[PDB]
Amino acid sequence: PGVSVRDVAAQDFINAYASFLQRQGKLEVPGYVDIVKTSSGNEMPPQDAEGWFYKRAASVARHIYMRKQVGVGKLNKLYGGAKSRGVRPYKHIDASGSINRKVLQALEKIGIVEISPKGGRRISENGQRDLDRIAAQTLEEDE
Amino acid sequence: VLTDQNPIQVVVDAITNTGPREDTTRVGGGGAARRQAVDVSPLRRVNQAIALLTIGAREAAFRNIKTIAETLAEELINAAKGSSTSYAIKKKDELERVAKSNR
Amino acid sequence: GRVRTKTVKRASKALIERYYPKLTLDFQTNKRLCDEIATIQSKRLRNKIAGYTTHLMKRIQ
Amino acid sequence: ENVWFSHPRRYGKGSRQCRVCSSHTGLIRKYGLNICRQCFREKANDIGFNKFR
Amino acid sequence: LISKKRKLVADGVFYAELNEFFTRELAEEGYSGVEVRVTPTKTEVIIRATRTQDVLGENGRRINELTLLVQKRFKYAPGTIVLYAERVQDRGLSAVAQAESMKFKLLNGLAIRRAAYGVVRYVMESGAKGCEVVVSGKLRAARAKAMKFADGFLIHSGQPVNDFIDT
Amino acid sequence: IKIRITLTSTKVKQLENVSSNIVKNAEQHNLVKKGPVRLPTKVLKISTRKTPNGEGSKTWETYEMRIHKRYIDLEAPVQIVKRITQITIEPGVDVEVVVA
Amino acid sequence: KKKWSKKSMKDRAQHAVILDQEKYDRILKEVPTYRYVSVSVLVDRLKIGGSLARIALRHLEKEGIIKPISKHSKQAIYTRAT
Amino acid sequence: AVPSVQTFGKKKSATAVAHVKAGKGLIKVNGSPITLVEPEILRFKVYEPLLLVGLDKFSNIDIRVRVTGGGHVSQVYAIRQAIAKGLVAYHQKYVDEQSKNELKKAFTSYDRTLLIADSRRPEPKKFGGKGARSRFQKSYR
Amino acid sequence: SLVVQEQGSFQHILRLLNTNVDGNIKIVYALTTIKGVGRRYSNLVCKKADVDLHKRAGELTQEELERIVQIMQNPTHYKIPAWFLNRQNDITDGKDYHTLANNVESKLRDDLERLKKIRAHRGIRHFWGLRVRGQHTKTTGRRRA
RNA sequence: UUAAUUGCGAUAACGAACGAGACCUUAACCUACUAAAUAGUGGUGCUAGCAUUUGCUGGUUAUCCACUUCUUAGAGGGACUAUCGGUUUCAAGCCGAUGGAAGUUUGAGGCAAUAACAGGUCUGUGAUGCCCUUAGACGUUCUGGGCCGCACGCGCGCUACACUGACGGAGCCAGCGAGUCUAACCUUGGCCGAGAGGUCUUGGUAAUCUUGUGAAACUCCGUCGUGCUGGGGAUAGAGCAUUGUAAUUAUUGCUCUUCAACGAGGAAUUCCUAGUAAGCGCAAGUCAUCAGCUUGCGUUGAUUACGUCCCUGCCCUUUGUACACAC
Repeated sequence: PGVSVRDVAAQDFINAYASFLQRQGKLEVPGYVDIVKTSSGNEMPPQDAEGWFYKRAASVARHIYMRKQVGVGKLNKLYGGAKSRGVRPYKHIDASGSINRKVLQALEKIGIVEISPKGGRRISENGQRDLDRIAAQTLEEDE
Repeated sequence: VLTDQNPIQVVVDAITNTGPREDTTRVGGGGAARRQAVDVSPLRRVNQAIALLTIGAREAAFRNIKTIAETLAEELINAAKGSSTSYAIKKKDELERVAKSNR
Repeated sequence: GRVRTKTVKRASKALIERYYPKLTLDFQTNKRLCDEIATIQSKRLRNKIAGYTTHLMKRIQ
Repeated sequence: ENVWFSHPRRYGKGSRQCRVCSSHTGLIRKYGLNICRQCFREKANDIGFNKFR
Repeated sequence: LISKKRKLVADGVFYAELNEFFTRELAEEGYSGVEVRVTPTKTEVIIRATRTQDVLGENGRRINELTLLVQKRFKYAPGTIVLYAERVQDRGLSAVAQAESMKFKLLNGLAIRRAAYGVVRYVMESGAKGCEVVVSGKLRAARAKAMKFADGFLIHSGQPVNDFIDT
Repeated sequence: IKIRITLTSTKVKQLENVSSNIVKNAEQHNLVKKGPVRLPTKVLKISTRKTPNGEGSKTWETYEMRIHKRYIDLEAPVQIVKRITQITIEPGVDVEVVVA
Repeated sequence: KKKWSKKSMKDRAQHAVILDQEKYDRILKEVPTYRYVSVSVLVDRLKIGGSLARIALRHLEKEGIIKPISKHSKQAIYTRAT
Repeated sequence: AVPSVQTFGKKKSATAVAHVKAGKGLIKVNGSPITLVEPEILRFKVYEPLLLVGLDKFSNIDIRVRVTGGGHVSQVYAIRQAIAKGLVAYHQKYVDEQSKNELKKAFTSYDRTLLIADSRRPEPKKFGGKGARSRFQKSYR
Repeated sequence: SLVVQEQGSFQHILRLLNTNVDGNIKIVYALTTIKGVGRRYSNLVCKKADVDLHKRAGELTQEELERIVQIMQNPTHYKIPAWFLNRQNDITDGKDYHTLANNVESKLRDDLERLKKIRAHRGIRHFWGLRVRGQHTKTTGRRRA
């Protein structure tokens, strides 16, 4: 038919793309996966432990598909959140820049996101076709 | 799932069974205090009935393992069948008895 | 409250003083006619002046 | 001498003064006005600043 | 160079600085107001006053001096700003002129009652619909009391007071 | 040559007729052009206490000023930059001729 | 100073943290009689701690008896499926 | 020149434009199908204009809606208002009144908010309090 | 179903690093009782020890607690970041250390006494009992004596 | 009767003036006008992915064409309670139903009369009378402290006292507003670092670039469990950076660790009638750096009145007074 990444729910697609990233870990595995806190606002490291890197990669790649150009600061602002500064009220805090940098470069190594003009990154031509093929799969898994 | 009738029917009969019919009012006028019983309008009966059910389940869910979902369900079901364990039913008894004594 | 100010009250009576047939028994038709007759600097003011005038046009009937 | 005014006033309230009375404390540096607030009220309707709402 | 928001804030400050300088210097000349007209390269600043002959003064040296005075203050270039001198119309309806005139009468030693009622009579005989002057301070004693001389009617609230009344 | 007439002022009426005069000079002769583009008004707002001292109930103020910006886009050779350059300037509004 | 408030909880009856055998026969023969079952129901009547109902509620849902009438955010409503 | 109409809608500050042209029955918002809302509870609230009258009138139209502004519920209220006005607009350039007038009567017979936008808007904050009516805590002694 | 039975190896209480470690709770949080170990450090120790995070303290094989214990007393040897320690660049030697249950409190007294003996501002205020980080004390810190 | 000495009307009073009202701004409406790559929309070309069967989702300023519904405005329109049915000398008007975007003077503000305080300010003023003072000056300036100092008592505020929760993942939507020239601001993007932050550059004098400010509260998956506990983060110890000539009685930011009171708060008391309260964050002001403050903006959005003078106060009239600095 005409299904695509926009013809799918967010939770199912990200888990499905995480599923089709753990089974063969082609992308990468950074050495400091188990010690990052994802931000200076978050108080605890992610409880996914073994994964959480292809889960972010799945979310980042899906975010790239619907947009044209982003940046590491843009990912930091999007993936950040409120920080409990003790008795002081909450405040928005950007995410960890190194984590999004490693994910973004990792997506470049496989061939799913590459650099774009006017700055920033952009979904890859091989990246667009495989990501769309994911959507054709996750819909028919429930069917 | 529990008490298998139409839940909307259960809601409407519960509020009609926990709405106070008589109530007391301030009449202190001049002299420390003093109560005096009056009646309750149908609109106030519904408003009081809803308020009593909400506060009862909210208080019973305070520092308790039971979630507000089952606490609301238990409060409405018990008030629907007119049992004494309901917070709203007990409160209706208090207001009616107070008004009856100060009649 | 909808109590009309004396400014719109006196002017409306003066309008009917010399213009019986001009102010028709309807509001919209003579609302612009009041503007053509009197120098009114506010659209709101002439709207209320015509409203009282039309109401007075109905009462005299 | 070289000790009269050796202190570096370029990063604080002592580095900025009003163009009318050179008054300290509260000033209006917004849009580069560099005027203190209380005489700004007196000369408000000279710069084009009016009050409708 | 300068953004539009800062540019228009600066020219109003330029107007404020120029107006106060003229008020403090040409106070005895019956100064009323100023219009700051800007045009590319050359700009003209029209000065309104009653004693326009003294405003220019002695062949025009004073007005040339005033042009040279604002020259060095505002950091312009030779021939960029020219000072004009336009006679004030309806001098009886300019509160700035009457306020200065009352100040000189009080400074000279003229009676407050005669001066205050003299100026208000001059105002409405010029074609005004109302005027009001307030004199406050230590008069006739140490304790300060305010005096109010008025005639006619004066609206006090709304848009029209700013549109009509000059204070 | 992409002459653009930029007008900024605080008085809407005086800026309107300047654009009207510029656009009326434009629609004369031939001068195919683009009409007045209505940029959003820049509303400055400085909020200040009314009290010069510190005593008194908290009563704030707001001294606002509106800037109306409209640009006029022309397109013609030198035979109108001998003609458009004749500024129709009223007190207040200003003009900045920008080509390309 | 003075507080004008009470300071006491009750008596914490701490119970199973790891599922045992003598109550494994209990659960398999006692929850299929629950007209309404959820996380809190067997916490009170069956006296089960925190991280055992969620496994037990996942236990029978995947295996047998009770069925997903409405399993959702922070509320797993199941019936006496028969 | 293919058949098409356009509308608009607001809730508090959002906007939603429905370019309802002639199609095979595609209802999409920001490139996603209508079944993917976000509150997942007001999905039937945006499903409303689909189900008051029936799906037969929706079989020859495709409503494409782009939304900007407001909260998640405000976006939902923008979508339902836009598609409801989009349906009448398609009936207000091609189809007869009996199709439209009972369409446009039944929509308001259930709720006026489907076509008529909410007139209430946020009120400006006044000095002396965190909000318009609210004031700071004053005390004596 | 992820249901398993118990045979009797569960111990209701533990004792690591000369302190009481209560069971009945997850291992990542049952190790927070040790004076000088928090939620993040306990998570790091458990992660590198491969102790199946979703495991109660009692339901832990003894061969894994020693591996956890050895990481506690020598974190830098087991690839732990140098920036994940409480005592960094010690004033005595400079090697990155990590104080433990009894070391956390004892080492705290030594540095205050070192501060006190040198007659520094922080040392004297610590002896006095007032704030040492510059907080206001006019309206705060009252119910202390 | 009205929010209103606002009107009907009565009448030794007539004619009037100020205030109120009127007026101005803003928030709402305009598929009617003027328009517009510094805002967009649709279409024609170039081009990508899925299915190819007919399509869907996209990218693309020199690929051009057409339009102004949404985006901004300028000139204007619209709202007067319109009609009907009741109530009223049957007048002012009031109430209910009969259009609307708007029927509590459409909502909210601005402006805001006479008289007065023996109200606040000589520490805003190169506005100030008088007194003190003017060279070991009470002037200016330099260096270091101080305004933060705590036995204690009060007033505004921020965190909470956990399941309508906390934590970890995802979805993840706004508005107001600001921003560098002979300076060094807002900073996009790439690289380095767990982070703070650093680094090489880019865009912007501004609807154009920061920025679609991808904000938070919010929702869906999981972790947890009724546990002074995964609630809560005061109190401290160590380390890493930023701002400055200088940070020591830590400016602030980041990391680890220590994990105290607090289990809904007593006499008493504060604010509030709709997008309002409340919850939530953002911008601006002070600013080299520092928000728990203030001024504005938007997000989610209740219950409860449509009344009273009982308490605390106000306006008019009658009445009484040994009060006049006036209970």
